Amino acid sequence: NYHNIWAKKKKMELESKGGGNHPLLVPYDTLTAKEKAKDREKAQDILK
Amino acid sequence: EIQFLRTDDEVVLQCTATIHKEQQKLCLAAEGFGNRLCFLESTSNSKNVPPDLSICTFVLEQSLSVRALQEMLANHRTLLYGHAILLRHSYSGMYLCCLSTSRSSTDKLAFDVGLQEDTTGEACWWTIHPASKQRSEGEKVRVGDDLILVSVSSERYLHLSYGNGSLHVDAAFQQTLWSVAPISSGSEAAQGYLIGGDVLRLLHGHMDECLTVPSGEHGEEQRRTVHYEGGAVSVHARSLWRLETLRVAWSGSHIRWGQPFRLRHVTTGKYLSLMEDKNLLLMDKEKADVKSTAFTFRSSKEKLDVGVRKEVDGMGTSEIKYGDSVCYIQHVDTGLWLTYQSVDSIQRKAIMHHEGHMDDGISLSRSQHEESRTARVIQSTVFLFNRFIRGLDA
Amino acid sequence: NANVVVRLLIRRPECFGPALRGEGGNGLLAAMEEAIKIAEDPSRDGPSPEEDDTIHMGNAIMTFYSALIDLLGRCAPEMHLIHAGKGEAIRIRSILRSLIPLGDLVGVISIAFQMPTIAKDGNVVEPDMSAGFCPDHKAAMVLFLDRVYGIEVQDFLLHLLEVGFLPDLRAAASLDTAALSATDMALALNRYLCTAVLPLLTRCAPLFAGTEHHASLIDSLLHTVYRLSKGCSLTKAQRDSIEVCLLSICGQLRPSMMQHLLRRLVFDVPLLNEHAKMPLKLLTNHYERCWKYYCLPGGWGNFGAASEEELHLSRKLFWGIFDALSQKKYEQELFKLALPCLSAVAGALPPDYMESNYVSMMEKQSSMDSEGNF
Repeated sequence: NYHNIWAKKKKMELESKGGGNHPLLVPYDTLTAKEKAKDREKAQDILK
Repeated sequence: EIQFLRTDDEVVLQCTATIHKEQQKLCLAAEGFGNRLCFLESTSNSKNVPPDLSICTFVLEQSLSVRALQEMLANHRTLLYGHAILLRHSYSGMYLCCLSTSRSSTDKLAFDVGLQEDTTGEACWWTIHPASKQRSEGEKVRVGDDLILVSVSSERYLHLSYGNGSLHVDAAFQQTLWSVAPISSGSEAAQGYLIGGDVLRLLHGHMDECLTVPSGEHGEEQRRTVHYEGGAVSVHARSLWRLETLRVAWSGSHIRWGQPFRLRHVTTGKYLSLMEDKNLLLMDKEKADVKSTAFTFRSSKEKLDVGVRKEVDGMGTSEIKYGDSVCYIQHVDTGLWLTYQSVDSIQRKAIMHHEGHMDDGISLSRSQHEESRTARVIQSTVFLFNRFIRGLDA
Repeated sequence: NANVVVRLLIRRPECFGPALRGEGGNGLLAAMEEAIKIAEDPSRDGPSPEEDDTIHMGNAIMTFYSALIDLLGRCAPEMHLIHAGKGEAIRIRSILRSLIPLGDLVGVISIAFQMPTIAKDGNVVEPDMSAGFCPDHKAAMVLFLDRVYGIEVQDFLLHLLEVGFLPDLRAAASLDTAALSATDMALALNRYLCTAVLPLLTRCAPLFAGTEHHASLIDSLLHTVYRLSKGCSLTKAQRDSIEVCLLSICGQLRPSMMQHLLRRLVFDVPLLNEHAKMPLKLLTNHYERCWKYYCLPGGWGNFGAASEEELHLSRKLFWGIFDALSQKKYEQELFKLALPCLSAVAGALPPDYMESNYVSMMEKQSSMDSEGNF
């Protein structure tokens, strides 16, 4: 969900830029484990 | 009328270097004990630095065609160009091969060349090829020739790498001409007669005393003098001397009366030398000049000189014989004779004199192969373990 | 011929380009980075006073190296001969292995492409494909990697997928918009994928058995492949290759790690359009292979049983396919394809099973809209 938040910000950036499809605009599930770790750390720390 | 290289003949692989625009003659060598990697020992500097041909000598075990070698792998002949030859390091007994490992000395493709115990596999064998068109493949290889070796396993050449400051022998696609020089042929070697490169004890007098350095006083500095001593020392490595001829080619030839050579103490690794002060002192390899370290064997005290005799290519004539012959050591430049000071665990000091005592005659005793190998191992081990101790001290 | 050519090439090392000399060479990876830099630098790229008048030096160097590694990979001996154990063949393969290191190939495959984009107006801007780094360049690298080193280690397979394959697949998926699909870059990248990458992954299917640890990785691969499969600009052969590769991989993947791809499959199958053909085959194969995991309470002893959310999703999948078949007019091929799928999923679903009235929440379909599929 917070990846969706980030992707909404980056999508607004995409329309403002007029182009430049970002490689990580794919869904959070589609993202790699390494990229998902940036949000996983916050998930783990807040819940724990 | 021209000698041909065949199996069981001791050979050395010489190469040429153009460092800072000079012609330097180097030989492919390797100290089998310890580091298996091969290096190059300078032989053109025999005037100033003695060459350690003991680790440079190589023997040709077999010379078979590539077809026969492939068939055998699937399962005194003369070297003909186009065969694959099996080199065995004489001192160590391992075989030259491409180690298939690399030091990455500015060449990724290059493979290091070292020694291997097992002759099985395609790494040990080296196909032989002519350097130029003067001898096509299949022709008999003469003793004086330039040869290029191609690794069976890696299909590279025995190559001299100039990339680093230190010259390296590596398997590379670039080809370097190698020359095979015959050290000796044991097939025609006469038994009981002294030949170059043999490790021997210089027994002296009727008391059977031997020219030995001081004992294990824990000091390499104290182990630099020489003195006659008899007793249980005669069955120790402390009295083994290696007679190294001043010539690289045909070094294993029979010693003739009046041949200049250097005596090397096997255990300590130092060469016998004469000071200007008429006292013998063992100096290192770097400070072992021909004038300082050259000695000759004479039959009698008579001062007649044979002048200059040509050095004969081949086995030569057997003159000095073990036990039966009586020899006199004469320093080449000073003309002095080795003698005993007689000032006295006998510990009779050995000195140099321009007349000497009457009983300066010596006898020569061969050393067994096992004893010689053990003495060389002792030397190469004490060197490394002294470096290790000094490094720990620092 | 290959033995003669390799021997001549190593006899004359000057034919390998400056990088692969071995004489103070920077290596293939550094050379292609330098070629990239040449490609962006206009001063050193062009003549600097058409194709004949203007030759891109960076692309020329790239193509030269690609051709060299391609030729060496083709010269590499065959696997049947190397299994037979011919000494000459193993020698040649070892020489090629010495010639090219593995890390250089990994780095070249890891190097990415520039992405053509739409401009402010909306028209696509396309970099000159004849200039710069192109998928055919990596095709040769993959050919060499397959024929010389060979992919026989799961660790190396997943590392390569980390570094150079999954990013390419994701870029191809992201370039599936109607405007960006028609770009020649997309065609070239689809060609590269469907001709080199997917066949390699298909031939390396058994290694995918041990993928428990990289579940996120395997799920990302599955999702990217499925998105490419729904991509439209593909040719018939490209679609066939994608279908074969995906079926082969999912065949030996462990059942619980289908679940993420199944979640995406269940809401896209009820359309029963032409794009729905291969999801049906994938579902049929999965359920036929893993019915024990579903039917029996124990399931596979090593694997276990379902998490019951997969069971609910499978039930709604079955019902959706059933109703869609009921509504759709009879097509012979479509109905002969859906029947085995429907029967297999019905059999896999335990008859004694009871549906839970508790619905699922956070329906991803809202985020997964029609446009851009997300």
